[PDB]
Formats: sequence, structure tokens, C-alpha cells
Amino acid sequence: MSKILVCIKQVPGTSNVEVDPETGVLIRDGVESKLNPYDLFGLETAFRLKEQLGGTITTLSMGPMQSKEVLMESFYMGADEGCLLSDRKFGGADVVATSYTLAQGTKRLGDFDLIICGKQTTDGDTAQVGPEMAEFLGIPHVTNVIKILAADEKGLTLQMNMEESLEIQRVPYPCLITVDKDIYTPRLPSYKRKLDISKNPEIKILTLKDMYDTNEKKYGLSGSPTQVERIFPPESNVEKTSFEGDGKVLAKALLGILTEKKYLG
Amino acid sequence: MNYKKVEASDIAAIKELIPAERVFVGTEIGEDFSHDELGSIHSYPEVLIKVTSTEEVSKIMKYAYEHNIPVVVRGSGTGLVGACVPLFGGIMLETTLMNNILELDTENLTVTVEPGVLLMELSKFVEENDLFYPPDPGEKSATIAGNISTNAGGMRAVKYGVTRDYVRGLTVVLANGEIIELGGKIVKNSSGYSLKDLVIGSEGTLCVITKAILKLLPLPKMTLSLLIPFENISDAAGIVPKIIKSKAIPTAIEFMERQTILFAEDFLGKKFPDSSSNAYILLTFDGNTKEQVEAEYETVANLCLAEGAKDVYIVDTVERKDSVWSARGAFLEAIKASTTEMDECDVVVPRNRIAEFIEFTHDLAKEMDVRIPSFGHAGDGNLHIYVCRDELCQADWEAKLAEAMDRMYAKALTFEGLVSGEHGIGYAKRKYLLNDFGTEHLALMAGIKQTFDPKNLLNPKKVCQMA
Amino acid sequence: DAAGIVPKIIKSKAIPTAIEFMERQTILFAEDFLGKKFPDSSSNAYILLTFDGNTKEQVEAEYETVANLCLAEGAKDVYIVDTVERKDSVWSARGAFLEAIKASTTEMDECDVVVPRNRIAEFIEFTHDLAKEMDVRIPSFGHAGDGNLHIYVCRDELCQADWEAKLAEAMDRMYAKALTFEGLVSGEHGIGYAKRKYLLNDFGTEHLALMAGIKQTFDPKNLLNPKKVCQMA
Amino acid sequence: EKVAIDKSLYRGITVYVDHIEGQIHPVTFELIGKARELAAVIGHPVYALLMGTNITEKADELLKYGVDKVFVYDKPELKHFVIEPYANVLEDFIEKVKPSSILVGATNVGRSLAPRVAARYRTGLTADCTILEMKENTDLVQIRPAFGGNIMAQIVTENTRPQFCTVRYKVFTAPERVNEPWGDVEMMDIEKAKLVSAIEVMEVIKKEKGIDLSEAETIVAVGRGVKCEKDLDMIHEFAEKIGATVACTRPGIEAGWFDARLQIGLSGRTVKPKLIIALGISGAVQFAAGMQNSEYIIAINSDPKAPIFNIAHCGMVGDLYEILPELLTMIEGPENN
Ligand SMILES: Cc1cc2nc3c(=O)[nH]c(=O)nc-3n(C[C@H](O)[C@H](O)[C@H](O)COP(=O)(O)OP(=O)(O)OC[C@H]3O[C@@H](n4cnc5c(N)ncnc54)[C@H](O)[C@@H]3O)c2cc1C
Ligand SMILES: Cc1cc2nc3c(=O)[nH]c(=O)nc-3n(C[C@H](O)[C@H](O)[C@H](O)COP(=O)(O)OP(=O)(O)OC[C@H]3O[C@@H](n4cnc5c(N)ncnc54)[C@H](O)[C@@H]3O)c2cc1C
Ligand SMILES: Cc1cc2nc3c(=O)[nH]c(=O)nc-3n(C[C@H](O)[C@H](O)[C@H](O)COP(=O)(O)OP(=O)(O)OC[C@H]3O[C@@H](n4cnc5c(N)ncnc54)[C@H](O)[C@@H]3O)c2cc1C
Ligand SMILES: [Fe+3]
Repeated sequence: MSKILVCIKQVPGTSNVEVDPETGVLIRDGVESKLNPYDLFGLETAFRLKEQLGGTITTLSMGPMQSKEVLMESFYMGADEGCLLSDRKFGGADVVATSYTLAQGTKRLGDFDLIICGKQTTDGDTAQVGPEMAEFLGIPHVTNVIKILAADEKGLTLQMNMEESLEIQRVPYPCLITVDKDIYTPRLPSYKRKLDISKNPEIKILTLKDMYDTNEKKYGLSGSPTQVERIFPPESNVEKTSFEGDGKVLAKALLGILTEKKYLG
Repeated sequence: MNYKKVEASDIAAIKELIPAERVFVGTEIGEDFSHDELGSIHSYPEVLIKVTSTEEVSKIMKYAYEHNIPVVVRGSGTGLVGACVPLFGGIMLETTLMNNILELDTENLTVTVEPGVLLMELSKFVEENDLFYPPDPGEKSATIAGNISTNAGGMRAVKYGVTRDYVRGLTVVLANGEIIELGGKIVKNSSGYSLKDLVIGSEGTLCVITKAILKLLPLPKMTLSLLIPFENISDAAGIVPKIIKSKAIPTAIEFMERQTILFAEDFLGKKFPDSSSNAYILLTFDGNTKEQVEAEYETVANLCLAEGAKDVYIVDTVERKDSVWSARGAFLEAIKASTTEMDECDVVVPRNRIAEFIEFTHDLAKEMDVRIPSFGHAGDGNLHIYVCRDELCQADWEAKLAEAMDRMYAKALTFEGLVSGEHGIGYAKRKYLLNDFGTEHLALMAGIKQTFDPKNLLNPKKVCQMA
Repeated sequence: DAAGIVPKIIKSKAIPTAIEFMERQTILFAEDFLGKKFPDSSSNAYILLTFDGNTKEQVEAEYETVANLCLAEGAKDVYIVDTVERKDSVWSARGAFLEAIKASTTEMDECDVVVPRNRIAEFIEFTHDLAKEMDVRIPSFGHAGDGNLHIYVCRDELCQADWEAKLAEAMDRMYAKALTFEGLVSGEHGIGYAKRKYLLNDFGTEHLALMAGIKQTFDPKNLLNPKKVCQMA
Repeated sequence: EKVAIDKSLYRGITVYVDHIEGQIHPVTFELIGKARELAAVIGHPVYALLMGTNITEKADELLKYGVDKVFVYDKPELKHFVIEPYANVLEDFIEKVKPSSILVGATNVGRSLAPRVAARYRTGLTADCTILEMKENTDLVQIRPAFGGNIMAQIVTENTRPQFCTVRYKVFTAPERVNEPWGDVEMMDIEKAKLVSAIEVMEVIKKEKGIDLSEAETIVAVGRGVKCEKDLDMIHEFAEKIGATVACTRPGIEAGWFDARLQIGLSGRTVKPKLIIALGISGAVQFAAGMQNSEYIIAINSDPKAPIFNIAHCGMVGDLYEILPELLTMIEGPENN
């Protein structure tokens, strides 16, 4: 409603990734980086709410100065203004330090009625920056939203899914939401909006000097409780096994395989 | 005429030439070999032979020429006009066991393939070697020699052309068993009559292709698509001469109206990214660097916005490309899921007459109360048009299908177009070829089949035969 | 070395408009005919490319790709031919190869065999061994991008009985060698009346019976241009 | 340099019990057998946290798996999962008991509740881990897939306690039930100001829609080997034993037995499930092009020369009409004797 924040991230353009056995760093093929497809559902969810409520949409990103391209890309889809969080002291962060500097950049940008994070990224896959960010803001949060039933000017009626149920909740403003895959079809970036000025917005960059808590122990690698020790390809093996001898000689072998894979059938 | 039925003495003489595990007789034929994707005609062959070599084909054609038995060659059974159906039920040669890619010449940029290499496994093989086979028919499980015999073309024909432009050489077997090499690994050819260009498009009525040499291109790295909404199909088809004359040639130019897109949304379950418009133009640019692809689409996008396009949408991401091209790729299956049965028309018109023919099928659909969805390629004039049965009874459907097909093939005759641009004539479109071309034009075609096949054994009553 | 760079040029995705090979002995004919020297003839073989485009930066990305590729694969130099006067200094030499060969001989007879592109250099070196053995002059050029070779046998000062014996032997051995190389008789000029015997040597009698039966379909009374191409081969 | 913590203060490994109004998710029992394995390396006890409204009689079910203490919060505001009463209780539980590690499931409740409390303590949390290794200096070593499963990552949390980790379902096995249960339940309490929430739940509706084929990770596919349409009732009861979506080949569409959105192949859906069971399907190139990237392919076919066995990870040669009803009697056998 009115003020809406969308947290978007720049990811590798493809996830087909392998590591060199003794570099320790990712063998990324190139750098044709993109906005992640899970945040396109978060941008599209904001666009349907802006067409119903008439407010504004702010995009927020944390990364290097190369991450200004996905802020311009969200502008071509229809975002009103953007904000980068580029600083050298913010790098090397885990989820706890990323969701802290995203919540510190939110308080600097003023109040928002709704923060829309995506389900997950495509490089980290942790799916937990969103719930950690709403803890630092102190706002309620609902994850895995597949449907917005009502879009009242004070709050939302949401459909949060589980593995086997559909919870229907009435959450008021201000709040964070985490939409998941295929809530809507995301609109494409318009070339007609690209030819406006370059785009009207002019991304506002923030550093550690601009935050209300300007102390680098809580940001970057210093505020990260976790760290990677090693990264390695997953060991997978294809075994072709045949089974002959009819009757329940095959049916015990099929039930022996379905119980070993915990299907219990 | 004069066709000898296959008897048990012919089974024994065939099983001396071919191993008996590749000969199928009677109840071990299978229902899949009695038809193709046309579905109207059904006819079993008496013998099904899965050949493996050129010399095995020539020994069968020597036997059938001596004993007066008709022969129908079959690939994957994919063609839509009844061309591989054995109406007289003789020998059926089946080539999907010859799926070997024989040679990849990286110096001449050619590939030598056997008949029965699928299009999905040839294009996978050459793209692992940074090469490119440009013709892309919509079904990738088709035999390469089936693409040569039907002159199969597709989406990339506006920039690259069809299968005819990439056949360098052929090894064919005539009806009497003679093995003929037609082209080669050369590039220029001016030595005699182009017999190779007669085999391309002949649909197995002249000879049996037993080897093919295909011209390859270097593979482009980058690929970007553009989605351009328009007010109607007349504005969408009219931008295509301006796009090509701006020297930024797209790889694919596809028009899609809103009614066809609503079928693909119901079939896939996902909405189209923007369907606030009635007609669309879906472009594709390719190249080797990101900057020269960006110079190509920005030329057309700055152009298209100046002649009444509502917007230009950039489709630059593998997720965005799959959101737009799986809707276009499922146009045929969405039309099939919405009806009881349908029939297919694939007229090609002049490119300035695309919009008048699409608007004609809208007036024809309202007049006859049938559903006629349509799409096609706006860069070459080929229109894929479907008459849907919906809920008509069998007597009313056969009268409404015959009237809707006759008026669409007569209108494409008035527009100076042809009967088929992709799929061929076969068995289904024979009378429309006799309406378009005269009797003197088809007497030249029938006299050429009498030269290659004087006993009329290689695929009887197809294309020109009894039009 | 000149014919071998052509697969590496095309596979670098910068497709030239024209790929011409010219040796030094053919260039020396055009220098005497035009009265002007070639801009650089310190080498024995040359590859003459041409790129086209719509902007200067698009052509510049095309030719710098191939020029970096040629210099890394054993080329002595790469010369840029960019202005109108420079193009007319190089392409008027190539455009006058046919007239310079005719001006240097009494009469000639020609050959336009197409071979596979990887067999261009073996056929050009074969005509040098054939010219040295038969003591005739065989100048040659052609298009290095498709395999068509324009080959000329000159009579020079031979007497009339010795010329028809040497022309028949030089033409028979060149059309038989292009048969061994899996090429054809003609790639440009056609068969006509002159090359009918070599078409019957390349293609079989069953191949020419299909051609003769097609002419019997279009022309049953045999009135349209008889005894040409697939007739009396 | 860095200030150090004393890890002797934080001991015990807590399994957060996941449930929906009493009925416990099976990911809880798999974590108890993993916690009893990990805490035996260090000598710590194994705890269980319980949150709900009427579930205090479900506590000794946790005691029958070897859990040392079952802390039960049984307030009436904990009926449906709202985050603020659930995160305030889990923060209150850490302030009293001080565990060393907390293992929760990878369910949508556990992927939502665990980051809210890990950010409140500014402690580490790893997502959907597959391998858990305990060090004897009380450091959990969490191995997790990343980049969509294209690489694995080794994560450690050396300073902050309690270290959180979410564990993927059906990776670890549930232990055997103990014959005598030891340990106790501990009824806990919290003030009612911590249990208020801005979010209020309207209703919890069961999912009553059939999943599309491209979203399914288990699929039973039938072919021309199934003769009549009434034999699908034997197959439809088999696919719900393992939760599979029933799909078919193109002969199944031409007979009208299935919707056209249930066809696998080039003319249908391209699928990548975790498990596909092909029943009477010869592996033709139009069908196999839509399912060859499955992670596990079981094929049941009478002809041993079928092309499905060139790609099947488990190739069973035999008739399906005698295997599957006899296997369905083997479904009731070990389960209900
Ligand atoms: C291989 C690997 C493994 C890792 N494992 C862990 C781990 O186990 N635990 C841990 O705490 N950290 C881990 N990290 C660190 C962390 O996940 C990332 O380095 C980084 O913080 C991005 O967060 P994310 O991908 O987890 O975001 P996610 O939680 O996966 O994404 C959720 C949403 O948050 C928003 N968002 C996320 N990152 C940003 C950003 N930078 N700017 C703006 N919006 C954003 C987006 O809307 C996104 O859709 C790992 C990193 C790597 C490379
Ligand atoms: C869903 C769908 C989409 C399609 N999309 C397109 C498309 O976009 N463009 C298009 O052009 N076509 C399309 N087609 C049809 C196209 O003609 C066929 O896909 C293909 O060309 C036929 O190849 P086949 O191997 O399937 O041939 P078959 O049908 O088996 O054979 C077709 C003809 O070729 C002959 N033949 C086959 N092999 C030989 C041989 N070795 N020697 C001589 N004759 C031979 C047969 O006798 C018959 O005359 C489509 C078909 C389908 C079902
Ligand atoms: C253009 C085109 C596109 C196509 N696209 C698709 C597509 O997208 N998807 C698709 O599925 N098909 C498609 N097809 C059809 C494809 O050819 C089929 O895969 C094939 O023809 C039939 O598949 P099937 O294995 O179910 O039938 P069959 O091959 O006839 O099945 C019989 C098999 O089941 C075994 N069997 C029989 N009885 C039993 C029993 N009691 N117990 C165990 N095993 C038994 C037999 O041994 C044999 O292996 C397409 C066809 C064409 C021409
Ligand atoms: Fe087409």
C-alpha cells in the first residue's frame, strides 16, 4: 500500500557452476549477471498492488556497483525509485549481516507499508534473508505467499502455503512478505521506459556513513557468525541394476527400494 | 495397377537378403506403421523391413522391381499429409535403425549423416562442436531424410532458409536398385541438371535417400528476443518489410494473436507476460558478442516504436525466454487440447498478403461458426491454420471442413500463393495442387516420376500421382 | 598456407564477402597488362578478402578478428585496403586476370573445376607439376572460399598438331584428377557442348540416363537445344 | 583479535517438534535419531521443544524415541503458526535452558521460525542441510547444497550459540523405539503479553488441487501395457501410497483415459521428478526425451529389449499385472500385521 519496498539481488546469469579442485573459488563460466527469477515474482507482486492501491515502489539492493544494473532493470519493469547499498565494508556477509544492512538501509529510506522479498536467491539458496530482515525491523512477516486475496489499504489477506495445507492470514501494515515461485507471471522490461531519460529515478547509493548504526562490527565479514570452510561438487552415482524372476521376487525388490528411499510403498 | 501381392515365397526371399529380426510380417507390424500424424488414412504394409545399409536398400529395390511390389519409405512417421502411408500395402522400408552420424568435416563445415538420424540428435551433435544446423522444423524427432524429402522448414527460414539450402550431397537408390551419388562436399554446382534438387521435396516418390551431406554454419553464441505488441494483425504484419530493410535481420519473426495465446495459457497454466494487446510480433536476434546483438535489437526497437507499437519488451534472460517461447512452442498442443479433432492448413502467401489472409480466416470463422485459430511466421508468409471440429456431428463436420478448406485454398490461389510451404502435398493436398497448378504442370511432374520410376512402385498415388 | 587459413577464417564467425587466392605468377601477368605494379608482390601467394557492413565499427570488428587470426597462423603481414583508390589498385588487378592471360598467349582453353575446399592447395600444386612436365603454361586462380578454380592452358608458340595433343592431355589429366578429388567438371560455367565427355566420365551412364529421360519429358521431340549437356555426352 | 565465548554454558541438542495441531511431522523423528547420534560424540543430552494448544498428551511419544527432556509450551494462542508467539517462546526457551544446537526441519514453518530467532540472537543458521558432523569441541559441521544443488558447502559456526540448522526431510532415518522410556516432560510457561500477534489466522484449508506434472517430484507413468481403463484403479491406489502423480504416454491420451496435460514427452510435458516409475512403457524417443533427466527411473516392462532399460536406473523385467496388486498386498503386510 502506498510505500512498497522490494529487495532484489544480482545473481550469476546461470547456475551451471563447478569448482576447481584446488582453487577453492567457484568456476563461474562468465559474468552476464541478471536479476534473479524469484525476485521477479516479488517485483510483479508489487506491481499488482500498485495498480490497486496507487502508491509508490522502491527497489533495494546490496552488492557492488555492478548491482546498479538490476536496479535499472527494475526501473524498466515499472519501479519508481531505487537504492544501492554499495560499500567495501559490506562484502563477505552471510544472511545475518546481509539482513542487517538491508534493514539499516530500510530505516534510512523511511517507513514502508510493505516489504516484498523474493523466495530465495539462485547462488545462496538459503531462503532466509527475508525472515531475518523483518526481525531487525521488528515488523510481522509471512513467508511463501501464493495468493493475495484482499488488498485493503490497512493490511493484506494472504494465502501462505505449507507442504499440504493453505493458511489464510490477515496481516496488517507494516509487514514483510516473501512470495514464492509462480505467484504471477512477471512482466517484461519495457524498451519504451528505457528511452525516457535513461530512466527518470537516479539510483541513490548508501554507504556505512549513511546508516543510523555506523559501526562496522555488525556489517560485512565481521558481523558474520558463519563462514564457508570448503566448497566441493556433490558426489552422485548412477547404478544400473536389473531384476528378473517374476512373482513377488520383484515385488520385494521394489518395496525394498521404495522403503530405502523412504517412500514407504 | 498390376501390383503383385506379397506372398509367403516373397517373405522367404526377403529373409535371405535381410536378417529375420529386422523383417516384420502380418501381426508383428504394429499399429504405428499403418498411419502418420495426418490420422485420416490407415493402411498396413505387408512387409516391414528395418534397413541398415545402402546395399541392403538396393537389394530390396532390386527384388521389388523384379517382382512388381510397391515400396514406401518411412522415417519417424511424423509428416502431416499422409505421405508415408502404404495405400497399396507392399514393402515398407523403415530407416530409424540407420541413426549413425558418419563423418563431421570441420574443414569443409559439412556433416555426413545416415537416413534415420533424428533432428534432435543431429543438432545436439553439431552444437557440441560449435557448429550449427539452421533448419528447425517444429518436431525434433523427425528423420533428417524425412526433412529432405519433405523440404522441411521452420522458424529460422527468414534468415537462414529451409532444408533445401543445406543439402550438399545425396546418395540415393532408384526403384531398380541403382545407387546414385548426387552432390558432394563441393560448394558450387553447375554440372548438368540438378537431380539433387528434385529429390528435395519429392516425398519418397523418386528414390530412397541412403546418405546425406549437410552444410553447417558456425554457431552463434548470444541470442536475444523482442516482444512487440500491436493493435491488430494488420499493423503487426506491416512492420516486417521495414524491419528487414533496416539491415538488422531477425532469426525468427512470429506473429501471434491474442486468441491463440489464450489457448496456450489454458494449456500451460501460466499467463503470458503481457496480453493487453490483440496481436504480437516475436522477434529473435543472434550474434557472437553482447554488443552487436544490442546494436541489432535497438535498431529494430527504435524503429518499431516509430510506427505505432504500444511498447517493445526485451526478452534477454533464459527464464524470460522460456516464459515466452514455451507459449509459442505449445501453440499446436493447446489447439489440440481444446477440440475433439482438427485439420491442418499450411498455405504460404506473399508476405504483403499475410494480414489480409489472417483477417479472411476471421470472417470465415464467424460465417461458418467453426473455430479457426491461426499463427505462423511473419517473415516468410507461411501460415499455420487449423479448422477445429469442436462439437459438430460427423455429417455436419465433414461438410463444414470441406467448405472451410476449399475456400481457404481458393483464396490462397487468388493471393498468388501455394498449397503448402512446410508440410508438403502427400495424399491429403493432392486435389488442391491440381487446382493451383494446371494439368500441364502436373503432367511434367508425372513424367518425371515415370523417368525415375517407370513401374510406378515408389510411393503410387502421392503428390502428383492421381491429383 | 593460403588455402589453409580459409576454414579458420569462416569458423571465427567473421564471414568475408569474397575470398580470393592469387599466386605471384598470375599477378605478374596483370602488372604487364595494366602497366601498374601490384602494391606488394614480395610473396608467392595471396589471400584477398572483402568484408561488408552498415557501420564503420561493424566492419572494423569483422576485419580485426580475421587479421588477428591470420597473423597468429603464419601470415607475413596483413594489409588494410580501405579507400576507393586502394581498392581500385588491388581489385583492378584481380579483375584483369582473365584479360592478362589472354594478352600473353596466342590462344587458350579453360577449366572451371570445383573441388572440396580442403583440396584446393593440392590441385593448384598439381597444375604446377603438370605445367612443368608438359612444358605448357598453366596459370590459375579462383575463389578460395568455395573451391572453384579457374584454370587456363595456353598454347603459347606450339604448332597446331602439337597444341591439340597437349591440350587434350592436359585437360584429360586435370578432369581425371578432379574426379579423384571428388569434385565436379564445372562449378560456374556449365557443361554445354565442350564438357560433355567429362560429364560422362564423372557421372555414370545411369546418372546421365536420368538426365536424358528428364529432357524427354520436357521436350519429347528433342527440339530445344539438342546434343548439349546430357546428350551424346 | 576476537573475544571468545565459553561453550560449556551451552549444552544439549534441541529438536523442535514440527506438527500441525497435534499430528507430528515425520521430519521430527529423523532428527531425534540424528541428535542422539551427534550428542553421543560430545556427551550432551537431547531436548525437544513442543508448542501448541492441546498437545501435552503428545509428549511421551517423544519420550519413546530417546529424548531426555520434552519442554512443552501449551498455551491457547499457539494453535496455528503465527511467528511472534512462536519466536517469543523459542527465545524464552533459549534464555532458560541454553541449548548448544537447535535442529529444526526444512518445512515452511521451520524455514520461517528458525531465521526469526537466529537473527534475534545474531547467531548462525544454515539452510536445508544434508550431512551433520559433530566436533568434540561442540562445533556443528553443516554440509548443505547450494546453487540449486550444483555445489555443496561446508559451514561452521564457531563463536555464537545456539547454532541453528534446518535439515532436509527424508535424509536421515528415524531410530528404533526404546522399550523403556527414560527422561521427563517439563511444563513451561510464558506471560500472555509475549503471545499476542498482529497476524491473525482466518482458516487452514487443506490442499485439494491436483499438482501439475512439471511441479511433481514423484510420478507413476503408465503406457500401452495397461489394457483397460478399470486397471487404472489398481494404479491410482498405488500412486497414492507413495504420493505420486499419475501420468501416461500418448496411447493413454488417444484412449481418453487422461487429460492432455498429463502426457509426458515432446508432445506433452518435460518432467524432472525425483522418482518416476514407468509401467508398461517402451522407451520411445518421444516419451524418453521428456523424462530422461529424472534422478531415478524405475522401469517395469515385459520385454527385456525395450529401450527404457537403457536409461532406467532400476530395470525390472516382468508383468505389471502380477507385480502391483501383489505388491499392494505387500503394502498392508509389513504395515498392518
Ligand atoms: C555457497 C554458499 C553457501 C552459503 N551458505 C550460507 C549458510 O548456510 N548460512 C548463511 O547464513 N549464509 C550462507 N551464505 C551466505 C549468504 O547466503 C549469501 O552470501 C548472501 O548473503 C546472499 O543471501 P542469500 O542468497 O542467502 O539470500 P536468500 O535468503 O537466498 O534470498 C532471500 C531474498 O532476500 C533478498 N536478498 C538476498 N540477498 C540480498 C542482497 N544482497 N541484496 C538485496 N536483497 C537480497 C532477495 O529478495 C531474496 O529473494 C552462503 C553463501 C554461499 C555462496
Ligand atoms: C508436431 C509436429 C510439428 C511439425 N512441425 C513441422 C514444421 O515446423 N515444419 C515442417 O516442415 N514440418 C513439420 N512437421 C512435419 C514434418 O514433415 C515432419 O516432421 C518430417 O518432415 C517428416 O519426417 P519423418 O521422419 O517424420 O518422415 P515420414 O513422415 O516418415 O516421411 C515423410 C516423407 O518422407 C519420405 N521419406 C522418409 N525417409 C525417406 C528416405 N530415406 N528416402 C526417401 N523418402 C523418405 C516418406 O516416404 C514420406 O514421403 C511437424 C510434424 C509434427 C507432428
Ligand atoms: C510426432 C510424434 C510425437 C509423439 N510425442 C509423444 C509424446 O510427447 N509422448 C508420448 O508418450 N508419446 C509420444 N509419441 C508416441 C510414441 O511413439 C510412443 O512413446 C509409443 O509409440 C508408444 O508408447 P508406449 O511405450 O506407451 O507404447 P508401447 O511401446 O506399445 O508399449 C508396450 C510396451 O509395454 C510392455 N508391456 C506390455 N504389456 C505389459 C505388461 N503386462 N507388463 C509389463 N510390460 C508390458 C511391452 O513389452 C512394451 O515394451 C509421439 C509420436 C509421434 C509420431
Ligand atoms: Fe511453420
